[PDB]
Amino acid sequence: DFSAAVPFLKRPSNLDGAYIGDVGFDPLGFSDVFDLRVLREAELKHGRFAMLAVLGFIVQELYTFPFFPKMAPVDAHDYFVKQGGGSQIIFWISFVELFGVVALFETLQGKREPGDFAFDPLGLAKDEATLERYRLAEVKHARLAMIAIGGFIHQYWVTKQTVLEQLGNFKSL
Amino acid sequence: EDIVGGHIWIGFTCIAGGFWHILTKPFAWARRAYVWSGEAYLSYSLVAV
Amino acid sequence: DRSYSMPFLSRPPALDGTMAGDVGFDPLGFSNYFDLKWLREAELKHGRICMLGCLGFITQEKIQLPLPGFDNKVATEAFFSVPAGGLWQIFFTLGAIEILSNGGKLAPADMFAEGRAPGDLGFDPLNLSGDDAALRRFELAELKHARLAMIGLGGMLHQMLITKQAPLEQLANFQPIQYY
Amino acid sequence: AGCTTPDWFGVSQVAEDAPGVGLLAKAAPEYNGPSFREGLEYVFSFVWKPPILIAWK
Amino acid sequence: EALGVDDGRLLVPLVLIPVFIAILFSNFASTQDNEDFFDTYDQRR
Amino acid sequence: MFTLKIVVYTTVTLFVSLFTFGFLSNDASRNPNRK
Amino acid sequence: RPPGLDGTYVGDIGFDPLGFSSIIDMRWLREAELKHGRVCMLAATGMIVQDVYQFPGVTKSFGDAKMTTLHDVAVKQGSMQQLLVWLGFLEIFGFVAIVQMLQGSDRQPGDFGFDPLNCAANPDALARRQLVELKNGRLAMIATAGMLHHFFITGKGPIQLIT
Amino acid sequence: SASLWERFCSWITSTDNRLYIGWFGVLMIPTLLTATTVYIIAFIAAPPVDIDGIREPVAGSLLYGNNIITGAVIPSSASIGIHFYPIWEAASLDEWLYNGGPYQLIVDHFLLGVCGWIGREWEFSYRLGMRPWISVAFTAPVAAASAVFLVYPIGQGSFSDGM
Ligand code: CLA
Ligand code: CLA
Ligand code: KC2
Ligand code: KC2
Ligand SMILES: CC1=C(C#C/C(C)=C/C=C/C(C)=C/C=C/C=C(C)/C=C/C=C(\C)C#CC2=C(C)C[C@@H](O)CC2(C)C)C(C)(C)C[C@H](O)C1
Ligand SMILES: CC1=C(C#C/C(C)=C/C=C/C(C)=C/C=C/C=C(C)/C=C/C=C(C)/C=C/C2=C(C)CCCC2(C)C)C(C)(C)C[C@H](O)C1
Ligand SMILES: CC1=CCCC(C)(C)[C@H]1/C=C/C(C)=C/C=C/C(C)=C/C=C/C=C(C)/C=C/C=C(C)/C=C/C1=C(C)CCCC1(C)C
Ligand SMILES: CC1=CCCC(C)(C)[C@H]1/C=C/C(C)=C/C=C/C(C)=C/C=C/C=C(C)/C=C/C=C(C)/C=C/C1=C(C)CCCC1(C)C
Ligand SMILES: [Mn+2]
Repeated sequence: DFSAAVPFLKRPSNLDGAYIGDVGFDPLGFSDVFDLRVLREAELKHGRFAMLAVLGFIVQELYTFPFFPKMAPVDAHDYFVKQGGGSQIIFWISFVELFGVVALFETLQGKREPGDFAFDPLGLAKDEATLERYRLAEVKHARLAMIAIGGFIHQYWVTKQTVLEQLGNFKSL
Repeated sequence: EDIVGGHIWIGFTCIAGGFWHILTKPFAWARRAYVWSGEAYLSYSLVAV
Repeated sequence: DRSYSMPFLSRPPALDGTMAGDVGFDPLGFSNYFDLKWLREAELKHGRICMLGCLGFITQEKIQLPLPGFDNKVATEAFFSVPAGGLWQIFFTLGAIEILSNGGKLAPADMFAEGRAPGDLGFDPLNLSGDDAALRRFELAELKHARLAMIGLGGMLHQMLITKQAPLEQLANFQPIQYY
Repeated sequence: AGCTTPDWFGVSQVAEDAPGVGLLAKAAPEYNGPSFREGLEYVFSFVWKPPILIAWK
Repeated sequence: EALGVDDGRLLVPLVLIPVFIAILFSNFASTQDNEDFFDTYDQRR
Repeated sequence: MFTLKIVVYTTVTLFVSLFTFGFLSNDASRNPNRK
Repeated sequence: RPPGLDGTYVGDIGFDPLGFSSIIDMRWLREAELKHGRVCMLAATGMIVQDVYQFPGVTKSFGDAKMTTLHDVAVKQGSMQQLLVWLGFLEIFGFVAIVQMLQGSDRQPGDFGFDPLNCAANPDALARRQLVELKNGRLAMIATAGMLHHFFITGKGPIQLIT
Repeated sequence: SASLWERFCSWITSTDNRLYIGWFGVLMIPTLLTATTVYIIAFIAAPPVDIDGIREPVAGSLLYGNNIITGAVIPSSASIGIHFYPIWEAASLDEWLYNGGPYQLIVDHFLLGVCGWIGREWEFSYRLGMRPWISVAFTAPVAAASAVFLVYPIGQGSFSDGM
């Protein structure tokens, strides 16, 4: 019983400390049923989408462009579904995911770390220690934003108020 | 007028084609497609007439 | 090892540094399953046609022939304004040019049977291929212009279809798409 | 006289080691590989059998 | 009029299809030996 | 009626072209006595 | 020091954050730099002068006019067409000179042989004047850009801001 | 074998098929099948045809009160004459059926099919290495069919005079 995060559940068989953020948290059987590389790739993609979504949820409420009407983010999804901008965003996300398919195929073969697209224009994470610290921060922020975006969306669906609009004048249910 | 013009075109086209066939040899697509014998030429003339 | 175009995807097996315009960009294994000479010939043909098409898109807006029916600013509408007999004459002339250039070898099995290099149709009135480094840089420039012209012709043609306006004409009085 | 002059040759301002410059001009790889029909079948397998779902195994 | 062609679009099948097949025929024609044979018919195929 | 006409023209042109280029493909050589 | 940037060229202080000299021939870069600098010297001088003299008959032709508006009126008049065609005629032989320089010749970037006053007789004077020309040309580029964008924001010439 | 077109030619002129196709069959099979299905559909359910062109239609279909003996595909309307009358040359499908257009369709496709049958008999005789004059024998019923279906309407000036 040495899972190191849940003391009574033991370390999972393939959850060695090779991966960043590996605290042994896998109570249900998922790493023993699916490839860990694919799981890490899916985790990073979900978390990056969630981080961008949380930042967008803040910014769109705080400021919307001179163009487009003043809308809440969910109403924004509906309006851009009916307008055509959502189709453009879906088209370009699908275009990037077309090569993401090949990247995941490589990850299945090897020669590519899960979630590694070699995207680093500003030249950050110089030296390995800084890279490991940034990896840990990235994974933690990814999971936190994965929880937070669902929190934002379900709270808007329940209270009919946006997040910072809800922070003041809470109006408890 | 149409008859005379068409016969002008036919005469000049026949002269040009005659000079062509005098100065040329059948092409590869024509050589492999036709039978080259007297009876074959006779049959071609027969269907034409 | 790596592609250097997409540094997360590794270099394609058939994309060595020998061919011009090779930055390792082949995410889908087209070079693995198709002949590179045929692919390069098709790329160069598409791009040269697109370079001529972009030049025509600009020129026909700028200058028109005084023949009747040849006075359409919009190139897409100019295709249908021009008599169809002339367009078919153009098509037959281009087909004759293609057949003469390839010498009857119009298939990937026989087009490069004699070699002839991909995209080398023997058109070089000025001997600008004498220097090898100059020839390689000219090949890279030709490929870059070909790809840029393909993208630009696609954009100009679709924007002409939407706005019914010639490209330089459409640049002024922009009138976003929802206006039409 | 057909531009057969030692000084007659093209010039480009780009460096010869710029990315995208081929090692040899007019490359003609042999391509001892799959036939055209196999390539067309591969392009069709792009749309009826993509590697999307084999990752979740 | 002409070949029953009262609409210009009718010219598209009448040209593209004969050309395309011809292109296929070209792959045949380039394969065959196109030298003279001096015979009633060419047995080389 | 135009779509039916274009379909018929396409079909007839295809079959006539197949016939014409098939009899151009050295049809005389397709005999059992050919060596 | 940046790669591909040797000290054989005047005005070199090893200033190249972006490797333009590593992907483009330095002869072409120096020729382009000198041409841009000379064009900018002439342009800045003209933009300053056009706020003062305006020539005898230009006033009733173009009205008042200024900078971009002056370009817009002059392209409609015909002066811009004449200047464009004649400078293009000159730039044809400029292109020939650039091609011959890249092919290998005694020519150097910016050496058009235009020394009517024989000011290049002293070699050290010419060596100093090359750096003088480079720095005044770079200053002229910066100044012409400044005048253009100041006219964009306010619609005033270089002297209307001073006076 | 050598090329795709060569493989297609080998399959077309193959003697291993249950029914020989050949190049003449390439034209014969579509025309004969089209004429056959159109004839069956017309014999079963065609509307009555104004053969005499004086607005009194004549029924020849099974669904309109005919048996096998009395059923027929009525010749084209006398107003049509020997004008080419395809489906696309009629204002409506009802108008095409009313003027005896299916008769022209069946007759033309059947004549093309029997010409293809003559050629295909010759073609398979050549493929088998036998003598080719069975098609010469078959020309006689083809001649009779063309005389009663095409030549007589041409001489009389109307497809309504055809059998
Ligand atoms: C009695 C006259 C006669 C004869 C027997 C020939 C015989 C020949 N010629 Mg020559 N020729 C002639 C007149 C003649 N020619 C004339 C007058 C011209 C000038 C135009 C030519 C120009 C000419 C050229 C340029 C070529 C030949 C070639 C050939 C050979 C193959 C032809 C072939 O396959 O036809 C092919 C037939 C067709 C593809 C059909 C075309 C029909 C056109 C489109 C008109 C259609 C009219 C109508 C709608 C359909 C017919 C209706 C009918 C009832 C009248 C063959 C040895 C070829 C060869 O190998 O020689 C080097 C070749 O390249 N001929
Ligand atoms: C008599 C006319 C004629 C003839 C015989 C030829 C003969 C030839 N041409 Mg063509 N050509 C002609 C006229 C002609 N040309 C004209 C007038 C033009 C316009 C200026 C072209 C433009 C052209 C191009 C652009 C290309 C050729 C090519 C070829 C060669 C291969 C032919 C082949 O296999 O294609 C048979 C026909 C096909 C295979 C069908 C075309 C394929 C479709 C259009 C691709 C569609 C892709 C799709 C839209 C993208 C997917 C989108 C995604 C969202 C799913 C051959 C020598 C090709 C070549 O040399 O390859 C190396 C080539 O790339 N030609
Ligand atoms: C570069 C491709 C090309 C070539 C190689 C080429 C060669 C020849 C030759 C052989 C040497 C002759 C004899 C010839 C004759 C005519 N051509 Mg020409 N021609 C070419 C291109 C075009 C276009 C684009 C048009 C055109 C026209 C005409 C008309 C006018 C008919 C009329 O008077 O109405 C006539 C008589 C126009 C057209 O047919 O309009 C209905 C028109 O748009 N052509 N053409
Ligand atoms: C070489 C020095 C010089 C230059 C570089 C130059 C450039 C331009 C441009 C260039 C953009 C325009 C557009 C322009 C226009 C006119 N010039 Mg001018 N011009 C120059 C010199 C002279 C002289 C010596 C005279 C003169 C005149 C006129 C008149 C007359 C009718 C009018 O006033 O309505 C008009 C329209 C005459 C005059 O009557 O001046 C009041 C006259 O004597 N210019 N001028
Ligand atoms: C080979 C050969 C030789 C030769 C030669 C030749 C004939 C050379 C000719 C070369 C040509 C004509 C190249 C043309 C390229 C055109 C391009 C790249 C257009 C791009 C358009 C774009 C990017 C766009 C756009 C647009 C979009 C999309 C929408 C708009 O809202 C905006 C905008 C307008 C910007 C010669 C004889 C010299 C010598 C030799 O011995 C052999
Ligand atoms: C459908 C719809 C759309 C949509 C949409 C979208 C994006 C829907 C997505 C909703 C999401 C992402 C919900 C997330 C739920 C996550 C939960 C409950 C986990 C919490 C964490 C826990 C419990 C942690 C527990 C833990 C803690 C620390 C301690 C114990 C251990 C541990 C287990 C780790 C639109 C908006 C586009 C509009 C359209 O018209 C329709
Ligand atoms: C290639 C090929 C295919 C496969 C089979 C094959 C055997 C291997 C071969 C077959 C080849 C075949 C079957 C080739 C046969 C092809 C044929 C039959 C060609 C007919 C040509 C007739 C023309 C152009 C008429 C011109 C009349 C004019 C100008 C009249 C003018 C008139 C005048 C004088 C008087 C006034 C009226 C007007 C109208 C004005
Ligand atoms: C209708 C009509 C008009 C006239 C009559 C007609 C002739 C019969 C007919 C014409 C029909 C014709 C000729 C129609 C021709 C239509 C054409 C040419 C369509 C081409 C579109 C090009 C595209 C979408 C390329 C996009 C490039 C991208 C996304 C680049 C991506 C990039 C890559 C991968 C690299 C990384 C960076 C980024 C930027 C991300
Ligand atoms: Mn009668």
